[PDB]
Amino acid sequence: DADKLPHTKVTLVAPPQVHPHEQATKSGPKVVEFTMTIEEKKMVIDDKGTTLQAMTFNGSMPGPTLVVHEGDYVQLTLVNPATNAMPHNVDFHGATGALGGAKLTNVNPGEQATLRFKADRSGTFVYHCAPEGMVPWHVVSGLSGTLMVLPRDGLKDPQGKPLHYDRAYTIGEFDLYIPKGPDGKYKDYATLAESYGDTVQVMRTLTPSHIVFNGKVGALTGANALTAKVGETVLLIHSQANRDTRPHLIGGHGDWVWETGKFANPPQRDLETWFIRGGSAGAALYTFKQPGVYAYLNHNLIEAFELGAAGHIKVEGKWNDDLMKQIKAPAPIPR
Amino acid sequence: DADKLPHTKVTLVAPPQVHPHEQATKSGPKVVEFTMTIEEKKMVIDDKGTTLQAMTFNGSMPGPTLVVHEGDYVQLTLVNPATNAMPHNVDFHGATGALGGAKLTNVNPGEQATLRFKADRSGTFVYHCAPEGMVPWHVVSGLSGTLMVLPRDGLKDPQGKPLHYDRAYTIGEFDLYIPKGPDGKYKDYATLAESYGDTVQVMRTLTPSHIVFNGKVGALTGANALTAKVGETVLLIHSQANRDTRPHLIGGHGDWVWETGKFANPPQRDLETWFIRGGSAGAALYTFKQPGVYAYLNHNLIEAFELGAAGHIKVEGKWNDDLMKQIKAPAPIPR
Amino acid sequence: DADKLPHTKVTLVAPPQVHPHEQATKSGPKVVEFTMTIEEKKMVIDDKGTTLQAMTFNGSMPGPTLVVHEGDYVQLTLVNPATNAMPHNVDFHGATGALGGAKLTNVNPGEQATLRFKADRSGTFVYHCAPEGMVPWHVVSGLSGTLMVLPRDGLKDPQGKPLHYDRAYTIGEFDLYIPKGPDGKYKDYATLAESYGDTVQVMRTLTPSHIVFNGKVGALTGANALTAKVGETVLLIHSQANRDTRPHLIGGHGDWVWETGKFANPPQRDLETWFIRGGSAGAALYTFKQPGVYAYLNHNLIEAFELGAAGHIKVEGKWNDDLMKQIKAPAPIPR
Ligand SMILES: [Cl-]
Ligand SMILES: [Cu+2]
Ligand SMILES: [Cu+2]
Ligand SMILES: [Cu+2]
Ligand SMILES: [Cu+2]
Ligand SMILES: [Cu+2]
Ligand SMILES: [Cu+2]
Repeated sequence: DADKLPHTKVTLVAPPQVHPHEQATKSGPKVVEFTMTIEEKKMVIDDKGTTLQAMTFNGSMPGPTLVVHEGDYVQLTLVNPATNAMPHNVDFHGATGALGGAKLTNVNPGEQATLRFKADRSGTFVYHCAPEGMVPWHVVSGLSGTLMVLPRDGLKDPQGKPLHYDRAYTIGEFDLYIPKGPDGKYKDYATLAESYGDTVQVMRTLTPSHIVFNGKVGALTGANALTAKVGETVLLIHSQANRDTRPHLIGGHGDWVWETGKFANPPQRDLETWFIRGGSAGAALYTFKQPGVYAYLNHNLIEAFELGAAGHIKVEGKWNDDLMKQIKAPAPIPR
Repeated sequence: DADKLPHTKVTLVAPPQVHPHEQATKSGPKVVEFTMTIEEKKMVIDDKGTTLQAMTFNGSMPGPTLVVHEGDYVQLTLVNPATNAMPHNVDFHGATGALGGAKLTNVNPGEQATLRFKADRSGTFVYHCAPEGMVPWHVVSGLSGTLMVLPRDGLKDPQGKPLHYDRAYTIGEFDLYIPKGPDGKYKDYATLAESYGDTVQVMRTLTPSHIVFNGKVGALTGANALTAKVGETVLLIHSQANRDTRPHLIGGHGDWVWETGKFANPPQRDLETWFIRGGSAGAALYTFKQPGVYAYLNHNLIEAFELGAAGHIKVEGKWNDDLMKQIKAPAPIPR
Repeated sequence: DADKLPHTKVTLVAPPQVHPHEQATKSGPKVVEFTMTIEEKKMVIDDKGTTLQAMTFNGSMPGPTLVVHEGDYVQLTLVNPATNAMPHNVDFHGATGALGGAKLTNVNPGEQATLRFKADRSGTFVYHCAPEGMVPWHVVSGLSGTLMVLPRDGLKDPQGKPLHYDRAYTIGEFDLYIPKGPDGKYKDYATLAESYGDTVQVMRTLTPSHIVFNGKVGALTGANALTAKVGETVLLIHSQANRDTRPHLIGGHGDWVWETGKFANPPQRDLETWFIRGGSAGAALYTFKQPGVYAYLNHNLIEAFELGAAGHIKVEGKWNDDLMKQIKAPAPIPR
């Protein structure tokens, strides 16, 4: 009986960070309380000033990552403030019944609701808005995130050996369908509702105009690059709520990867490129061995470099000549 | 010697049902006899009244599912009635040699042929028409289905434990390429051959006009929804002969999934969304824990909700408040 | 210390062949020396006479397959001849650091460089050119190939039983983006640079004009078909540096498949169709049981038969009636 379990509130943090949590824990099942607030906003998505009429959990794309342990209950209050124009709900892929909770969380602007569900399966799971009659529009406008359900004893390799990360990062990849006018330029809409019909038309062609990590071209670059050091293990959580992606770390690997995202299954090792099915989240472990600026990207290189599905990881530390060495620098072809 | 083995005739049933069969059997290898008849027919594929000049096994999309056990021989009589326009054949992915049997089953209208092959590998396999020079057209027009080859001792989890289902369902997903006229309306053809050049032109764009389960938009909805109850285990067989898909059960999971469809390989557990490669069939087991109407869909949500790749499962039984509970119904935000 | 290890030179061979190598070896780690030369060239890619302003490793698409053993070092000299227009480099997915080696191998026309890296992870790995600001263009123009890093003890099934092949074949699949003029005909460029802006425009649509094995429509057909015999085991290495593919052997199977291409992971068996993620190479074993001409293809059948992603394997030997038999040849339906 979940009603008689300990109840704890967790404060969420903005992507690419994940809120503080234990991996292995000695503690028993708890009801973990989260709150999220829908924010509809116009967002600049590229270095030309192209805007999206966006819909977000907590003002960000992706929504924040919620972390519990297997056997815990997730208890979410979803707030849809009167400042919004559309109704919303939430469908958790980690939950069982009522369309993921969508049937029980239909909130019109000015309303809120509270859902509890048992997180009885370990893994990274997508959550997204799913209002009947307009599911794809709400999802592609930015309403998705990840729930991570860790095993109580933490992550394990195929032989049951413990795997540990020093930092988790969360990347949400968003296929965007921005309409154009007769002049060939991207439309700019005064309101969210004005964007609807044209956006649906672009959606039906199945060709995204942009594909971005975390809400914009270059979101995870420059001052906002991910960071690490040699010897550090990172967990990279990657969600795509609508479309397939194929993550790749340039100069690195996926040491252990759950590409389907489910921790009771044995991970795969040494992956160059992995595969996140549209409507899922996956996770990769990597321990950095070389310093430098890595690219983390969708390995359809057109989608990465032309459409925006790429970020950076800046890594400090000592170069290893055993792993890689320049034997002869670029120089004239000998006579 | 396959000639001296027992012979049995099996009567096929229309999708989404699968003909009665044993899972684990004490029986030895048999030659199992099936007959199918190719039916070319004009089919209404959506609610606007759009038609496809279709090609079907037994008048349905997908063709019926054929079930045998590993070690059995499949003996199919393929009939191409005098009233059809085109030559046809059959290519079984479960078979070895002669292009899956296509080379041995070249039937013009007014002809029939009988092929035997050994089903020596367990799994769900695509079969489809493959007439020389005309393969993609015949496949996308509806000519595919599934052969399920069960292990003699039935399905097993990764640790060798027996897995039973109470009901198998078969879903065939079809990417359609319907031409449009200068007015931007879908073309309606008097004959199959009239539709050919225009369809190839759409196919080459690699963008489907429609993507449907079992022959039309909403085919597995309303009175034709799949049904189950709480406590029942269903096997969901999903085929896609031409294009990738990513099945998802909203409010449910894949308890045990063979996404590549081959039963000698350990399945994966707890999947939110799985992946069927174009040119293959996969299988998922799920045991229902909550009542209600579920959606079963391709989790590219545009393909599901805009293009038609979605169905329903109507489930009876008792709601489980432990697995999911509405703690606070949608209500005003406290001022 | 890698500098003190034995050094050997390897002579590469043109695809679809792979240079002579041991599977299991008693040899210890070695620095294995290769040299490749970038060749920019206009290439005829289809029957209609359509050309590509192509960029190639050693004049071929794909580049040749480099084969080492786990724990070896790869030492590549990359030559960019004085007669080329563009700067180049190489990114090995099998390497660790400096963007797969791309940062250390920036060669302008007239220059060369030598890179060493430890091949410490077994599997088939993509390598490709990756010049700053120009990555997708160079890759889709033909600059990719495979590095195969074999385990020292050769290939193993999931139970650890040895798996041996008689011949390895290497297939590179290339999605091409050829611009058209206002007349709807494919453009023919005098220079590589003239093709640039137009190609980027086609790339952004994400719709290939052609998808080819090994550099052109029908490259592995006719006199250039792959060959084999009944009882022979082949390894089929399949690489795709930019886009997903789904390999299928018509009338055959993947007996043991590493679809993510990493040999430390258990392979899967009996696959009808497998999946190569864009940005990876995979590998499949098959032992032939039937004679005949097989088709090896991308099982998006439009991409195979309309766009070019198909080849042939011609197989000699004795027909096996136990596996497949024509019981009744095509004949009039009985009246
Ligand atoms: Cl030929
Ligand atoms: Cu919403
Ligand atoms: Cu969903
Ligand atoms: Cu046909
Ligand atoms: Cu096929
Ligand atoms: Cu280059
Ligand atoms: Cu790469």
